[PDB]
Amino acid sequence: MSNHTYRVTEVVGTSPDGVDQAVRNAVTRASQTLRKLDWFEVTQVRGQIEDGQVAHWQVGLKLGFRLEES
Amino acid sequence: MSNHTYRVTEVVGTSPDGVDQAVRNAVTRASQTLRKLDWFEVTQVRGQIEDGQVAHWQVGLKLGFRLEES
Amino acid sequence: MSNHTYRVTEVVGTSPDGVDQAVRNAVTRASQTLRKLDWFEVTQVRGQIEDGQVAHWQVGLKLGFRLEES
Amino acid sequence: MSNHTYRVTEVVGTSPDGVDQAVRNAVTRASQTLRKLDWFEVTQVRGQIEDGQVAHWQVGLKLGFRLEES
Amino acid sequence: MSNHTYRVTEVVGTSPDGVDQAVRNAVTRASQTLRKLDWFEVTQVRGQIEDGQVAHWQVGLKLGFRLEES
Amino acid sequence: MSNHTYRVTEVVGTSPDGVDQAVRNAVTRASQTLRKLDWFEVTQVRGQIEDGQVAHWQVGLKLGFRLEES
Amino acid sequence: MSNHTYRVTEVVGTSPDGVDQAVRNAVTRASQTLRKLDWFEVTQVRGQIEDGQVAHWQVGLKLGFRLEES
Amino acid sequence: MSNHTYRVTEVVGTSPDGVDQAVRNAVTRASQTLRKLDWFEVTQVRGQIEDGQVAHWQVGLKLGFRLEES
Amino acid sequence: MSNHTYRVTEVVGTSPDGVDQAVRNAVTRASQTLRKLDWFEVTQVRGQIEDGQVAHWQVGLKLGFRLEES
Amino acid sequence: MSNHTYRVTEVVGTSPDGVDQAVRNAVTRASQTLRKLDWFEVTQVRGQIEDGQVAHWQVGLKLGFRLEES
Amino acid sequence: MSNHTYRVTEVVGTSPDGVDQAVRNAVTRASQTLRKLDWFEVTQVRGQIEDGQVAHWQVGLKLGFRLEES
Amino acid sequence: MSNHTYRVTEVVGTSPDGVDQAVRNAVTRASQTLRKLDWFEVTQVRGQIEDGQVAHWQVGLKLGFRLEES
Ligand SMILES: CC(C)(COP(=O)(O)OP(=O)(O)OC[C@H]1O[C@@H](n2cnc3c(N)ncnc32)[C@H](O)[C@@H]1OP(=O)(O)O)[C@@H](O)C(=O)NCCC(=O)NCCS
Ligand SMILES: CC(C)(COP(=O)(O)OP(=O)(O)OC[C@H]1O[C@@H](n2cnc3c(N)ncnc32)[C@H](O)[C@@H]1OP(=O)(O)O)[C@@H](O)C(=O)NCCC(=O)NCCS
Ligand SMILES: CC(C)(COP(=O)(O)OP(=O)(O)OC[C@H]1O[C@@H](n2cnc3c(N)ncnc32)[C@H](O)[C@@H]1OP(=O)(O)O)[C@@H](O)C(=O)NCCC(=O)NCCS
Ligand SMILES: CC(C)(COP(=O)(O)OP(=O)(O)OC[C@H]1O[C@@H](n2cnc3c(N)ncnc32)[C@H](O)[C@@H]1OP(=O)(O)O)[C@@H](O)C(=O)NCCC(=O)NCCS
Ligand SMILES: CC(C)(COP(=O)(O)OP(=O)(O)OC[C@H]1O[C@@H](n2cnc3c(N)ncnc32)[C@H](O)[C@@H]1OP(=O)(O)O)[C@@H](O)C(=O)NCCC(=O)NCCS
Ligand SMILES: CC(C)(COP(=O)(O)OP(=O)(O)OC[C@H]1O[C@@H](n2cnc3c(N)ncnc32)[C@H](O)[C@@H]1OP(=O)(O)O)[C@@H](O)C(=O)NCCC(=O)NCCS
Ligand SMILES: CC(C)(COP(=O)(O)OP(=O)(O)OC[C@H]1O[C@@H](n2cnc3c(N)ncnc32)[C@H](O)[C@@H]1OP(=O)(O)O)[C@@H](O)C(=O)NCCC(=O)NCCS
Ligand SMILES: CC(C)(COP(=O)(O)OP(=O)(O)OC[C@H]1O[C@@H](n2cnc3c(N)ncnc32)[C@H](O)[C@@H]1OP(=O)(O)O)[C@@H](O)C(=O)NCCC(=O)NCCS
Ligand SMILES: CC(C)(COP(=O)(O)OP(=O)(O)OC[C@H]1O[C@@H](n2cnc3c(N)ncnc32)[C@H](O)[C@@H]1OP(=O)(O)O)[C@@H](O)C(=O)NCCC(=O)NCCS
Ligand SMILES: CC(C)(COP(=O)(O)OP(=O)(O)OC[C@H]1O[C@@H](n2cnc3c(N)ncnc32)[C@H](O)[C@@H]1OP(=O)(O)O)[C@@H](O)C(=O)NCCC(=O)NCCS
Ligand SMILES: CC(C)(COP(=O)(O)OP(=O)(O)OC[C@H]1O[C@@H](n2cnc3c(N)ncnc32)[C@H](O)[C@@H]1OP(=O)(O)O)[C@@H](O)C(=O)NCCC(=O)NCCS
Ligand SMILES: CC(C)(COP(=O)(O)OP(=O)(O)OC[C@H]1O[C@@H](n2cnc3c(N)ncnc32)[C@H](O)[C@@H]1OP(=O)(O)O)[C@@H](O)C(=O)NCCC(=O)NCCS
Ligand SMILES: Cc1cc2nc3c(=O)[nH]c(=O)nc-3n(C[C@H](O)[C@H](O)[C@H](O)COP(=O)(O)O)c2cc1C
Ligand SMILES: Cc1cc2nc3c(=O)[nH]c(=O)nc-3n(C[C@H](O)[C@H](O)[C@H](O)COP(=O)(O)O)c2cc1C
Ligand SMILES: [Cl-]
Ligand SMILES: [Cl-]
Repeated sequence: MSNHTYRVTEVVGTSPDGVDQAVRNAVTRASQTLRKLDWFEVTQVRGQIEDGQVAHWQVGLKLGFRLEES
Repeated sequence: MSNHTYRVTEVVGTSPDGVDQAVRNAVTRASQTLRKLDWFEVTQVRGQIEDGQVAHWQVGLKLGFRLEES
Repeated sequence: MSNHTYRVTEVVGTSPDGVDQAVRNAVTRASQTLRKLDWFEVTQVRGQIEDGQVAHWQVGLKLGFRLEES
Repeated sequence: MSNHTYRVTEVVGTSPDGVDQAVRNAVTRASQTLRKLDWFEVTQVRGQIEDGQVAHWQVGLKLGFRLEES
Repeated sequence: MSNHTYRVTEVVGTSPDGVDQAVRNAVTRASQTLRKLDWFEVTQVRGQIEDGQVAHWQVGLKLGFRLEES
Repeated sequence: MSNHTYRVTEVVGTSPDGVDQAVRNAVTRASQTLRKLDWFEVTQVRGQIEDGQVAHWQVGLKLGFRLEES
Repeated sequence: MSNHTYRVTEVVGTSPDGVDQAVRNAVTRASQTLRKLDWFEVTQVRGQIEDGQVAHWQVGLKLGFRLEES
Repeated sequence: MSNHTYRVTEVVGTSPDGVDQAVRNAVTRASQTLRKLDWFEVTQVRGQIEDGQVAHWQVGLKLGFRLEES
Repeated sequence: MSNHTYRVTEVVGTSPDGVDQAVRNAVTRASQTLRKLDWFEVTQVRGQIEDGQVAHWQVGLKLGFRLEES
Repeated sequence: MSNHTYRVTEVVGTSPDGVDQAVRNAVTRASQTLRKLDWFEVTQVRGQIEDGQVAHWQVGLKLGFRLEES
Repeated sequence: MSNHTYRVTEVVGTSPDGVDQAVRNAVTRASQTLRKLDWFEVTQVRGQIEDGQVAHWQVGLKLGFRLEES
Repeated sequence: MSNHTYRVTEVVGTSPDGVDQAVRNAVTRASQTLRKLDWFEVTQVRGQIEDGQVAHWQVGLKLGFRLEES
């Protein structure tokens, strides 16, 4: 949008219950400090296995947010 | 399968509730007009953020379907 | 970790209900024969369509597990 | 947006004057037959050379447009 | 070429005898409905195995063809 | 250069007139807050279409800048 | 298919006569020890040159086969 | 074309005014020593920043040219 | 780990003596300002040549660190 | 092999009869001017279509050859 | 080489002292159980950070080894 | 820099002692015939294994050097 610069910061979102909740936990955490959060893009789905089970879903994400002027 | 040509058309499927339902909404929509839908392949998971929440899951997909003869 | 070699074997996990359960079914199956399962990485989400519905979610995965000494 | 399916069709746009005009010529041509054109994504910049000059800029593009119901 | 838009549609071509014949079967099938077929690009070689033999070569392809005016 | 750490932050630059001006708008905006801006790398060209025209060029970019000591 | 895990093992198939025969030699060799061989995917075509001729076609392949229960 | 070998040499073209002129400067320079220049392909767009401005556009390119017989 | 968000910031580490020391110089520099540094991932190895020698090893890196609550 | 530098030059090999013969025509042509040709790697398979048939197979290739001392 | 099948198994090699020693530790470990080890290919360099230092270099690797007949 | 064309030639550098020395051996060899060598970029790390040891490190590299006028 009109001469807007967008910052695309990278995070890994995490949850013991799935891919989707891992993305929601990062979006939630990101919205506490960041404004004008517009789009995400999944970069990777990974995760920790413990006792032959998935202990944490780790979803990498790019968060696009609109830059406020300096 | 025996001299079958397959067409691989690209779509983005969408849902307010998750990645999986976004893929089901596109498969559903695709099956209304297309026949011999055989396989999908996820090309990207993206999505819109509004008010620091995920408003829509946008899952890119290739849909492989068997071409009927001309 | 200290001079540990890790083996990264590739599998496709499958489920009729979603991406997440497809990853859990492979992790479960892998843990029956393999020890020291540490991390997974999703390589692809694909799937079979039958009657314009998703019949199986097929999630490709790398499974990292720690190699026991020979 | 709310349960919208998007179709992502691929084209190469062309112009004797540059990359940007090549993208505008395809968007123009695409808008003559297609409705609800929303976003493009550049897939490749290529081009023909003739007499040691660039004769045509060929910009590959994905065009995302919203699917009307069937 | 001069302000020509090109459409790049994706297909999988198939044959029981090899990669090359799989590409020829798709080009043949594509030429029955499509005009101004100019170039192809191989996107993937895959295939079905049955009884420890290759039953079908499946060669993915992009077909570039020149768009006639609307 | 001699034991310099460089930070590579990601932005999307935007303009209604083209790819180049979209990169200049981000470089300009980045230089208002950042010092020792050294190189950029284009990660993607995308853009919004409105009324069958390109409304904004969106050029993704990595900005390499030299880190001042902490 | 219904909660089946698939193992995707990687091999390079080889032949002095071509790409296709190199894939057939690996599929043949793989079927001597492995059961439920379902699909292959070409990862790379490489090869040795000797005396300005191609001495061996080396085709990389992923072999997907269905895992029997443990 | 009929048993023609093509050589694909890689260059970075440069200009203080944009992406397009950077590609034209390389094509020009390449045509002074090379014959049968047929196609280019952009491999990357990068560039130097000086005083918070873009000092040079650096466009990577593959140049395809037809090989004359030895 | 349990609902932890991880930030994945990108840097280029530099050294006149090698790839490894270039990664150590960035990790060192990063640890002066950042806490809960957990993993790195090499994105690229590049470098400057001066007088036909390698003057600096430039190793790109993603640094994963655990986000403290806001 | 012991402190040998290898040069990896890129070519497109061409044939009206297939992928394999296209690779043989380039290897043949390359061996007329180049010595110590060791390995090739296929970078892409493309081709021209004329009258709904494949007129030329165009196989991209990297040719690795051992550098003689200067 | 003459109708040889090669198996390409994936491992992560580890060392507290660098990238190279991490590759040597995996090659060593692999040679204790595997015969006809021919080539490796680095797939990734990653690593653990502890107390703002690199605790382990983790180098991913493909190991190509020649398959003995079944 | 001001209307400079840069040539990006590809080589594999080799050493029995490591990745770094393999890059230094190629840079050294390249500087005997080439002038204005400016930057390298690692394209891959591979290597030969003999007797369960690494016999040669093979580091692929792009060498960017400034083109002198024709
Ligand atoms: C929020 C944000 C976009 C603001 O960007 P900005 O407009 O450049 O503003 P900043 O406040 O970062 O200003 C630049 C700062 O870096 C400093 N700086 C500038 N150039 C520098 C250099 N070469 N080396 C070191 N520091 C430098 C400035 O002095 C200033 O610091 P100061 O406030 O201590 O003086 C940016 O801080 C950011 O991208 N944050 C990431 C947030 C994130 O990813 N959160 C994840 C939540 S899940
Ligand atoms: C269904 C489909 C496979 C049929 O393919 P097909 O066998 O080639 O049949 P088509 O009906 O497209 O025939 C080609 C048409 O394009 C025209 N055509 C052929 N060459 C052309 C060219 N160079 N320029 C312009 N038009 C051309 C033909 O004249 C014909 O149009 P007409 O019916 O108006 O005469 C194809 O239409 C398709 O791929 N659709 C995409 C569906 C999709 O992705 N849906 C998403 C749902 S989620
Ligand atoms: C478990 C595992 C890591 C053990 O690795 P290892 O330490 O090398 O031990 P192995 O038992 O495989 O030993 C090597 C075997 O291959 C043989 N071998 C060695 N080199 C060989 C060659 N060039 N050609 C053929 N066979 C060879 C050895 O003789 C031995 O076989 P044997 O027991 O019949 O004598 C390995 O078997 C593995 O990676 N398995 C994959 C498991 C998997 O992916 N499961 C999926 C569950 S979802
Ligand atoms: C516009 C578009 C999205 C409409 O998609 P849709 O909702 O699926 O509707 P369509 O009419 O295309 O598809 C149904 C048609 O395909 C046919 N079809 C369905 N399944 C089929 C199969 N397996 N094999 C062959 N044909 C099939 C149907 O019979 C029907 O043909 P008909 O119209 O002759 O009855 C689709 O045509 C499209 O993607 N077009 C591409 C536009 C483009 O790229 N333009 C470029 C401008 S620069
Ligand atoms: C041939 C082709 C290029 C023609 O493209 P075109 O110039 O855009 O012409 P179309 O006939 O597709 O026109 C657009 C159609 O989609 C409709 N349409 C346009 N925008 C739409 C939207 N947002 N949602 C749904 N439908 C839409 C139009 O109403 C029109 O349908 P109609 O014929 O029922 O009126 C296109 O049909 C195509 O790409 N086909 C694929 C062919 C193929 O892959 N064949 C495989 C052979 S192996
Ligand atoms: C400028 C920049 C390089 C400075 O980096 P730096 O040397 O690490 O300095 P910072 O000021 O970021 O210091 C780290 C801060 O994060 C905090 N921090 C450190 N580790 C942390 C963790 N694990 N969790 C949460 N916060 C943490 C520190 O407490 C400090 O915050 P404070 O200022 O409230 O004390 C950095 O701010 C940056 O990369 N900014 C992005 C600029 C940008 O992209 N601008 C876009 C312009 S278009
Ligand atoms: C066939 C195959 C799928 C069977 O997988 P599986 O169900 O996991 O069963 P396996 O017997 O291989 O794995 C268990 C073995 O690994 C061992 N193992 C388990 N975890 C381990 C670890 N962390 N470290 C070392 N060894 C381990 C077990 O002790 C057992 O060894 P044993 O048989 O000596 O008791 C698997 O062997 C495989 O992937 N083979 C590759 C086949 C191939 O690539 N063929 C090429 C032909 S061209
Ligand atoms: C133009 C070109 C295709 C000619 O290719 P060719 O038909 O192989 O002809 P060449 O003249 O290169 O012949 C091979 C040369 O390398 C030598 N050579 C062959 N094998 C060799 C080896 N293994 N080690 C070292 N030298 C070798 C030959 O002896 C001969 O050199 P000579 O002329 O000193 O005897 C080639 O020079 C080229 O690709 N140049 C790049 C042009 C370029 O990128 N320009 C940039 C403009 S912006
Ligand atoms: C440390 C870090 C994770 C903290 O993230 P955080 O929890 O989001 O907290 P921050 O303080 O950075 O972000 C909020 C700031 O950005 C601002 N901000 C939020 N949304 C914004 C927007 N849309 N536009 C501009 N600024 C915005 C806030 O106003 C606040 O600025 P303030 O501190 O001046 O009030 C983050 O600063 C970071 O990623 N730093 C990079 C460190 C790095 O790369 N170091 C390299 C060492 S080698
Ligand atoms: C064969 C080859 C490896 C020889 O490499 P080499 O050892 O560097 O030897 P060269 O003869 O190229 O020596 C460098 C030449 O470039 C010149 N040169 C060096 N640096 C330069 C610069 N920065 N700008 C312009 N020219 C430069 C030298 O002056 C010399 O030219 P000259 O012989 O006119 O004096 C090289 O010519 C090559 O890679 N050719 C490609 C072959 C090919 O792809 N063939 C296709 C067959 S299908
Ligand atoms: C060594 C190796 C190449 C031998 O391959 P091979 O020639 O296929 O021989 P295998 O011994 O694996 O034979 C296949 C086994 O899997 C079984 N099998 C075959 N198809 C199967 C299927 N669909 N499901 C489950 N098991 C199957 C066979 O019954 C046989 O098991 P058995 O020994 O209990 O009878 C193979 O074991 C391998 O790739 N190992 C990995 C070694 C490795 O990565 N080591 C790391 C060192 S760092
Ligand atoms: C050094 C270099 C940049 C010079 O580039 P240049 O300015 O184009 O100069 P060249 O000398 O290559 O001139 C082009 C040559 O190819 C010939 N040529 C031009 N077009 C041609 C075509 N289509 N087919 C065949 N030959 C052609 C010219 O006739 C001339 O050869 P000649 O000297 O025998 O007359 C180029 O030789 C090069 O890139 N070399 C690679 C060096 C390298 O990789 N070294 C490795 C060191 S580790
Ligand atoms: C691998 C390959 C890629 C090509 N890519 C393009 C391209 O992107 N744009 C284009 O106009 N022509 C392309 N061509 C066609 C050539 O530009 C050229 O017109 C054709 O090879 C005939 O040239 P010749 O007469 O020199 O053989 C390509 C050809 C080959 C073999
Ligand atoms: C980077 C690299 C890649 C290679 N790839 C292959 C390959 O794909 N197939 C092959 O048979 N040999 C390959 N080789 C081995 C070479 O073909 C050759 O036999 C070896 O370098 C010895 O050659 P020399 O005696 O000319 O040094 C490769 C070597 C290197 C350094
Ligand atoms: Cl025609
Ligand atoms: Cl400055």
